[PDB]
Amino acid sequence: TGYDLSASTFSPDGRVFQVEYAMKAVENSSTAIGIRCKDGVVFGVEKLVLSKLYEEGSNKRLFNVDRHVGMAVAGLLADARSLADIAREEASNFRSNFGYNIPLKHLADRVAMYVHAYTLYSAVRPFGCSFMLGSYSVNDGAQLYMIDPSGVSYGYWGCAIGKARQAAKTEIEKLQMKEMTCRDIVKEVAKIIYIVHDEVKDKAFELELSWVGELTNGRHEIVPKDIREEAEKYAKESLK
Amino acid sequence: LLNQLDGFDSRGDVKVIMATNRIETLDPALIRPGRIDRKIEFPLPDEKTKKRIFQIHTSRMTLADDVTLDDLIMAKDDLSGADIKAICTEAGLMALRERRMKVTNEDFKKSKENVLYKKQEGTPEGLYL
Amino acid sequence: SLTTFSPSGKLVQIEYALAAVAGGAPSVGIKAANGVVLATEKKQKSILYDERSVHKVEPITKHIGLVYSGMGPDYRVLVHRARKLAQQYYLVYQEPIPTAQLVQRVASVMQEYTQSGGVRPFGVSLLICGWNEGRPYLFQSDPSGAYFAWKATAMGKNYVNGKTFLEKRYNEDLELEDAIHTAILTLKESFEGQMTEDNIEVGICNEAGFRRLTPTEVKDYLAAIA
Amino acid sequence: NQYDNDVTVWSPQGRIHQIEYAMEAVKQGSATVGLKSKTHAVLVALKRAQSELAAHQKKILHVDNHIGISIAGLTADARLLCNFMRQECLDSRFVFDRPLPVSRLVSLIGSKTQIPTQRYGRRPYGVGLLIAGYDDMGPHIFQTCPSANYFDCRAMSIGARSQSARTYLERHMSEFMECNLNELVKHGLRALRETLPAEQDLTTKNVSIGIVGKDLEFTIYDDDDVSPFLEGLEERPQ
Amino acid sequence: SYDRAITVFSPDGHLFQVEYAQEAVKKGSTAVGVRGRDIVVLGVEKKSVAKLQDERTVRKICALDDNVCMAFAGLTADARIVINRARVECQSHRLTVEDPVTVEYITRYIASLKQRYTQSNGRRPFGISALIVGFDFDGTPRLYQTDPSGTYHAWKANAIGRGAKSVREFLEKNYTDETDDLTIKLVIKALLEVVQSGGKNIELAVMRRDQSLKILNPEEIEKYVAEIEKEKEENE
Amino acid sequence: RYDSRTTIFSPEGRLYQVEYAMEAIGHAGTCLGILANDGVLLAAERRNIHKLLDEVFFSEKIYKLNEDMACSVAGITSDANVLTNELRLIAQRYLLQYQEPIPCEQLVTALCDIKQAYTQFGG
Amino acid sequence: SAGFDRHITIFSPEGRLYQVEYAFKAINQGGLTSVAVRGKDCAVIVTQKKVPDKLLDSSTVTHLFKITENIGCVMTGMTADSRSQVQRARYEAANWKYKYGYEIPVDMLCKRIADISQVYTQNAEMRPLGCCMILIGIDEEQGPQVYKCDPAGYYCGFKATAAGVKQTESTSFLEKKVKKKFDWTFEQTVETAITCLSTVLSIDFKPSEIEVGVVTVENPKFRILTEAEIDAHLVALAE
Amino acid sequence: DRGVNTFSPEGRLFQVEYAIEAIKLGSTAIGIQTSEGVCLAVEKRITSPLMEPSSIEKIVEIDAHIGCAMSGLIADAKTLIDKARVETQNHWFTYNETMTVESVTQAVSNLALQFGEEDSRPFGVALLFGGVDEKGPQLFHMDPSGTFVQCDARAIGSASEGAQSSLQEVYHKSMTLKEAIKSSLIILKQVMEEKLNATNIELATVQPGQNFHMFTKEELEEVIKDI
Amino acid sequence: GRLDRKIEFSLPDLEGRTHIFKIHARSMSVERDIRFELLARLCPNSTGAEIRSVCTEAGMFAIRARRKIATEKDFLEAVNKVIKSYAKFSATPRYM
Ligand SMILES: Nc1ncnc2c1ncn2[C@@H]1O[C@H](COP(=O)(O)OP(=O)(O)OP(O)(O)=S)[C@@H](O)[C@H]1O
Repeated sequence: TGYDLSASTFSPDGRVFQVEYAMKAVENSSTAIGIRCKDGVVFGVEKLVLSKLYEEGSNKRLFNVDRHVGMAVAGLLADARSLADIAREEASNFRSNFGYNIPLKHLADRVAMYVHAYTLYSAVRPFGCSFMLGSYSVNDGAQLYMIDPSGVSYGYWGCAIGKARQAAKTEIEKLQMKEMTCRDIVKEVAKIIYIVHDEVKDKAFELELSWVGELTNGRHEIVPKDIREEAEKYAKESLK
Repeated sequence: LLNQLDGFDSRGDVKVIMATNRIETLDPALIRPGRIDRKIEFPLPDEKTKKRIFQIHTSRMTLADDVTLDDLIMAKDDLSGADIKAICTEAGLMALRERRMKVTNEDFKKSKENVLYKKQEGTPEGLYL
Repeated sequence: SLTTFSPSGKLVQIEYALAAVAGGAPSVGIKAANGVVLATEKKQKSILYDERSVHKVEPITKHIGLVYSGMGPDYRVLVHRARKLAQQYYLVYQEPIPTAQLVQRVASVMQEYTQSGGVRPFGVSLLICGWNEGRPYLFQSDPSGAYFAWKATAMGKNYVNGKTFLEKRYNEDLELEDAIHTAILTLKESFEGQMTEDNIEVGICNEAGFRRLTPTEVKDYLAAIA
Repeated sequence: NQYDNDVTVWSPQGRIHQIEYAMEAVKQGSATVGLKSKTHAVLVALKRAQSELAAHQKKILHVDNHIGISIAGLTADARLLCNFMRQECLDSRFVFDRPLPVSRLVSLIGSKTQIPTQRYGRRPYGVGLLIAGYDDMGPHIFQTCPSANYFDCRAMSIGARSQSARTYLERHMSEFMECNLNELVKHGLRALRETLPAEQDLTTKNVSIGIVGKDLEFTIYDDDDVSPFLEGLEERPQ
Repeated sequence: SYDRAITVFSPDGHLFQVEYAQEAVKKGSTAVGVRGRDIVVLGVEKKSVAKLQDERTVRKICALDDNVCMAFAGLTADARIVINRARVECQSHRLTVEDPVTVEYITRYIASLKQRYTQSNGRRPFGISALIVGFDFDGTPRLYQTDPSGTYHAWKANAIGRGAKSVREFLEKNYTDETDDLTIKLVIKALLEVVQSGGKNIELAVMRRDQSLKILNPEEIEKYVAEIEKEKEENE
Repeated sequence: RYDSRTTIFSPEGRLYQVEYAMEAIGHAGTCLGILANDGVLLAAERRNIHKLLDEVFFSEKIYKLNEDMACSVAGITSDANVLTNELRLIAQRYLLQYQEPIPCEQLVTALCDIKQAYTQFGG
Repeated sequence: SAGFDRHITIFSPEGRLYQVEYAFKAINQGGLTSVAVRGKDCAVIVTQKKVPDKLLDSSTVTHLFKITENIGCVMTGMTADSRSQVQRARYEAANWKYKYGYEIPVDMLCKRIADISQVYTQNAEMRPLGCCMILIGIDEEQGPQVYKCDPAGYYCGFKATAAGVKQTESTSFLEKKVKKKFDWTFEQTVETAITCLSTVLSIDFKPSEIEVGVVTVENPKFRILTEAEIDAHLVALAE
Repeated sequence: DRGVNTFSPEGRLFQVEYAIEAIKLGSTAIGIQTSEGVCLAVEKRITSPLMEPSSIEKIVEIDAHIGCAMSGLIADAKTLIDKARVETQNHWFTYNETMTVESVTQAVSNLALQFGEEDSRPFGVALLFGGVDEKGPQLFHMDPSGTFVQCDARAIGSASEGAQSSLQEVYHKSMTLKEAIKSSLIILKQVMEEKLNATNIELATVQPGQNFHMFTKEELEEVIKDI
Repeated sequence: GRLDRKIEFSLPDLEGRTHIFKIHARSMSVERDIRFELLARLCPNSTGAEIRSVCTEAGMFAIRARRKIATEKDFLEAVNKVIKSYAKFSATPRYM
């Protein structure tokens, strides 16, 4: 209301309204949470079918950036695809220049600088994405990071991105997060996603769960969720 | 007035035509036809007419024919019709202040420039050919 | 912005930069018979600041002094440019650069920044001096690219008042010490009441070379000089 | 509404309306329908003309030996992405000496159309791609959008009044998966005969069908191997 | 329905600035040109001598080759640029093709340069209109005119500048199908038909399709005006 | 109304910056030259005649440009340094190219083309 | 005033520009406090953390960024500008080490960072990196140093130094405290830093919120204190 | 809408719709495909007696069997004609054969709507293309937007509505040549304003057995006097 | 009960135009050998009264020159007037 056009200009009270408007763009996006255990990091995304036109296995927001790192994006999908390609490129340069796996702090700092560089100038807009970054290493343990649309990148035990950002972490934080291995945390994330928004505004949603840790020996892939089928036989027991 | 002229108790053959000077500030309740049909404007006269109204007005004085009407005509190329009259009358006044029969060019210059204030037609443009 | 003239007047963005110069810290500089005296007015905001870190009086070569009245952050930039340029002259000609050639090239740089249309002008007015070929000089520049030549001048707050004192006080013939005396007089006319060995900062230019005085001799001299 | 002019500007509700306007520019194309079986993928479009005497503007165009696209919207961007498509096909056909999988090609299409949707100085592409192909795992029916959010389906339909087509696809998407080519194609035109107002009927010269098969090369048909496809119908239930 | 610039169409399908850069041509000095069958002739009016300078540098008629001649209207600086580039272009045509330069080629060049100058981003259109007269192929006289749009447009006689409708109306009312004597007298009648015809502001130059440019002398033109006045008396 | 930049034309059509550069000429120092054979002269008015200058320059408006040419100046001062250096460099490049002094009219048209290059372009 | 709506970096009438003096409170949107003190042959940084979450970590909330092995810093303001400024500082210190063969003095580094911010200010079409930076380091023949770098490109450096949100009050306490001529025997420095932050913020809190970065002329390496010795200093000033 | 790089809320071309509007002011032209061959006609709209009629170009020669007609703006047509001439010669270079008319017009509409000022404006001309490929005669019509289509008998420019209507009245598929010629000039002297004579219009007919000289020169007088 | 159809109309393209042309033509002494579609193309955008004004100007010519069956040349001059000399003033020519 006065000056919020360019991404270079300041306000009479000193903040950039472009960055705020891009931050609350992801607020309308789907709910995506993440949490780590003592030997791994678990992702989970509330994903919704439009009406009946999807195929249940298209456009998966669970990407796979490096051999041990993947994203859990939410927001504008194509911008997240481009950012995932940039992250693949950065891990490519590191693997080509130093001969070992990228530490997640350095990767997150390069990605944060790339996002900040798209927030700086006036020709371009800030990104409309907010994503998660998990990892595991034998000499480092489990690491879960978090990048906002502005470019502030730091670490968590658990997080949530979407509508129910507070309404997930209200009952995320009552989890005994340290003493659990991630194979419990699979159905834990299942119940957390299943709590929020069963039928209220939309009609139907669908669950994806990504999975990295010591049990994959350092690999990162989606769970065989059909194996052990841990949502629904507990989701039907989570309504009471 | 409107109900009288071109409305009720209509024309028949009653020629009451309304000419003006502007085009803008009027109520369009009569811009629509019927009330008044045709419209005409007026530019300022051209060189062919400039020399014409010159000889019309410069005739009122024993012209010092060495003065260049065409210089006045092209310099004062936007003579609506008042400058011509006023200019020639005041040129005669300038001259006959000295009781001269002819009117040297300088008297015409003074007459016109008194008549023609605030006139700067040079660049622009002013800066061409 | 900077690409188009006014209906009748001048370059408003250069006039505003000149106003920002006139709203700056005061200074005074006097050309005498044998040397040139520069003097600034450097007040710390608090009692916390150190007086050995930032320097107003700054040499360009061993015999060329230079002060300003404006913004240090642009001052240092065009100082560094003048450094590199003077060393390029000394590369080309193997001879220390004359002050007129310095003022030409620095004025060319400032003029190039006054050209269109995305960069702002400097908010810096210089006072350049040096002792080239016996006769010393004094050259003031401005953000507009222009330059002048002074016998004694001032820039900053109350430069008009200090200049009317300079017209009355100064003359044609003095020595460097009497120049420093009248310079601290005309700077003390307009500065605050507490003037110490650190609130001022003075460099001179003898024919033997530039000399940037110390707080020892500055405190010795301005210990109630008159 | 004074923020609603360029691609760069985020809205105060976060919805960049240039993307919405490009979507609405896609909504004014011709109707077209693409749907696949387990072994054969068929996309069928609708032709139009400028006048009676002139020929019809074509929609199904060839790309590669196993790739063919439908289209809706602009035609300069259509041929631009066509040339880029053929170029990236013959690039990998040169280098790897294999046919391309479809998914990486459409990812390259999204990465191609990403740049004109984020920087300043290019417009988003008004484009209506319906892509049929063959990787090792059978037919694929993808669709694009000017927002580059490409979708995979089993049967889609884009263009003007294409929603009744979608209702038909809803009530026969279970039936689609089993059948061979002929009744599959006539399900496609039993979507196209509802993409039309009821007072006129689909003739020969205005319809186009392109089949790609697991052993069959991509081939376009026009009126003459379509006269076999147009018989085997009844009237609409008036 | 805005204002700037030369890239936007009107709401009813016009370009305002081509028509508006034609106005500077429409309000400039007059210059006419006709072709005879063997000798071509043209000339400018409004010498406009300010009593105290030289005028050999302000010449509005120049040449690019030994076969072709120039004229213009509008503003003179754009004429200076176009003539400078045109000399270069005529010489570059002489570089490859070994002919004397055809008039149609150099007019296509002028119109093409003018239009690709007008199409581009924010370049002000050349507000001139040239007359390009020459006779090369079997000594065939040609004269073409230009436009700020860039439309070369071949005529047989021409009138531009201030009040060009009246001047072209006289060539309309003269122009007979039925000899360099009638062409000289036709130039005399055209310059007598000028907007002022002061008798001393007349500047004319001719070419007899084998020669070079000939600048006349304002005593020969005085006898031309005298025989025009004699024929005007013989009309009565 | 149709102000914004040096380009494009006004609706009659005239120019904006040309007349306004002329009106930027009008408030400056006065120069002249005189009609003389076997010699020619220049006159100039001193701007800023204040008593605390130096006058050590011998020339504030005159610029002896080649050997047998000088030039006065009027207008905005610091554009003229850019112009005088470039003009000297043009004439000196001519002398380098031919080893004959510059016959002054192609010098004048060179500077006019330099100025006209900023009259046409934008912005 | 404006009027001109101060959208780009130009000069307004009488006489300032508003972009940089809007950037001077981009620090103030950080919600954070920093204090530096130089008394003697040591130098102390102190800065608190605002972590409301138990799900959030504690190691990676660190604002003390070890620039080189003898130079530390702390940041306030928004985080992205701060971290990018820190990597520019590290890159340019490494450039010094490559070009000139020895360890960079802390003065030239602040000059180079200020010049980068001025170039970001001089040319438009870039945001002027709204974060403030305080540096510390030991130099031979000069002792310890404390410097401050502005977003405008105005470096300075001085004895008792503070920037953030509430540092008019901090400099008021440091004028009311650095006026008595006692020496500063390193626990005098730690005690005055803890108590100056404890009087400005008035919290008197656990040893787990503030971060303490020190450097001393006995071990010129930059050093971040541990919870045990932070607790030791806090109860050592507890009377 | 101001600008070639902004869509509409609905479905407006703007930078192109105003070009399609700018077509309509130009002079008319009529080309008719017949299996015997393609005929073509145009109106010059001669203003002056000094306006020399053979210098106004409407029908130019691209190939030995490929003709053309232009519309509206003159110089965009000059650009496209120049490039079209250059590229057919390139085709003859690398293929020893004639670039067919569909390939010609695709080669033109590769950049007929490719207007970009950064990374210039859209063109203001409608074109009518006739030629004889291996499939016999062809008649082709493009637009500024590159939306190129085949047309059997297309009319452009001014008064094209009644031209199309009265053209669809008389035309069918099995017409002859001369019947189509006089049917065209009937439509012409119903849509022109001046008296039809030797200097107003010009024809261009191409036959497979008469590939050379796609023109009629003052036997056109004999054609007009037969009405 | 009050107003229940909500019809609307605006400028007809040429057909209602041509019809009104003929209407006002037979409404006065005109030449039958004239056409309208030609004149219709001339008519860019106008109300019937404007068109009626074209008819009036044709009458003005037929008052100047002794015309009975107002010819399409009388109407040609009338069109010159209405659509060029009355399109707004005269400001079209001098560029083809
Ligand atoms: N559609 C039409 N059919 C027949 N005559 C028409 C038509 N439109 C206009 N005219 C004639 O042109 C003249 C225009 O008059 P009106 O149409 O009443 O003016 P108007 O200003 O449109 O009236 P309003 O404001 O809609 S009540 C009439 O005298 C009609 O004879």
